[PDB]
Amino acid sequence: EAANEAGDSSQDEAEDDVKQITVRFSRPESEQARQRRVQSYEFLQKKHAEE
Amino acid sequence: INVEIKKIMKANEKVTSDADPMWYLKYLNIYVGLPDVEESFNVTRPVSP
Amino acid sequence: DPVEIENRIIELCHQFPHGITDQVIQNEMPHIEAQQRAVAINRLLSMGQLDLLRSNTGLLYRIKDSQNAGKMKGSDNQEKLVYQIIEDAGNKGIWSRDIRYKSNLPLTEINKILKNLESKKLIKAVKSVAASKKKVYMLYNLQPDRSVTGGAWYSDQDFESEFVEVLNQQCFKFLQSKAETARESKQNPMIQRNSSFASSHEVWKYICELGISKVELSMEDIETILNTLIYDGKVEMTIIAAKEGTVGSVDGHMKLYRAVNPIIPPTGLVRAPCGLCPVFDDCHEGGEISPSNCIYMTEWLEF
Ligand code: SF4
Repeated sequence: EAANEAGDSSQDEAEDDVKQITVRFSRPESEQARQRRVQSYEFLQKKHAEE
Repeated sequence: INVEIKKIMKANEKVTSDADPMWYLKYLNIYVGLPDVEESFNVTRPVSP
Repeated sequence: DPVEIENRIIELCHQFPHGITDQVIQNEMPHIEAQQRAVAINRLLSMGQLDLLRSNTGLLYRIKDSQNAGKMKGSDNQEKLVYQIIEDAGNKGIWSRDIRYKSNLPLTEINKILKNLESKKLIKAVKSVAASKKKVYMLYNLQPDRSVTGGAWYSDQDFESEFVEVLNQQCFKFLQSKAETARESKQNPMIQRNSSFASSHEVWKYICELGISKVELSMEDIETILNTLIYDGKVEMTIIAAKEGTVGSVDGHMKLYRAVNPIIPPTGLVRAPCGLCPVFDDCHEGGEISPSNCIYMTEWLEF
């Protein structure tokens, strides 16, 4: 579908989609939110996949 | 008054604010004591029902 | 040794502050396979000493800004973890409360950091002209945006009504004089209308010659003033086709302004007090507010 979106025009101009430096603040996470992330399914699945 | 209140306090024993970490208020033990009256100026006195 | 590869890439990033491509690393260190270079880059990103740029030439790796330091008291990590979104906001600035929410830190934490950063000339705090609430913070080198602060009209967070009034008066007088001269010329209606027309660049040059105020007025500033005069119903603008000339502002188009008379005199409705009465809704035949005892007609007939 992304390819189809890009295929609207037969020739696509070289996009000036330079990835602006969106280096995000490593926000100090509230301990409640850190516990929520630890208990999140994605975190457990990533930990399983680490092995 | 002999068991449940201690369980409730243990559930909420530590309270702290997000602002200024390393500051906390920790409950250790809770007592209800004997019935008393606050009529006496900053002094308690045993009172019958 | 991957540690040696990481150190060499760090040295290369030091040599090129603008960032290095994979080609530069490969040319500098040719005996190392591409997989080892990719692993080293990934580790360097994992510990956060590098940032990735996507340019039209490909991927660039740049060292994270740590040498540029304004708040070294405490930790360099939080110093850069404030300067980072300070730079991200950039020319538009950022309010202190917004900074606190973006850095997820208490007010005192960011307070000390902001004072220290301003001490080492890393961030400049300017007063928000658009909504005078809090002081926005920008990079010291970055030029402040004319929208978020400053502007030829705003002087110390104050709109200049006198300045815009004088600008309107002078521009309208110039346009009216030009139209009067064009009418008196009576050489030919086409030439009369064309000479009555005044270019935005021409009136801007005339205003600069007048030099009423010290602040430099750009061409689009006078264009906005003339647009306000248009909205006042006193001047008329037409966009004509001119490929290039002394103006050269809009591609193939130039805006010509001429003072124009109003369509009609004031209507008959406003010549009666009831047409201008503010309590017209409450006016009634028999009541407190009645035309028989109306004060407005009393003053109007007495006058
Ligand atoms: S009669 Fe007097 S109050 Fe009523 S609309 Fe006319 S001016 Fe206004």
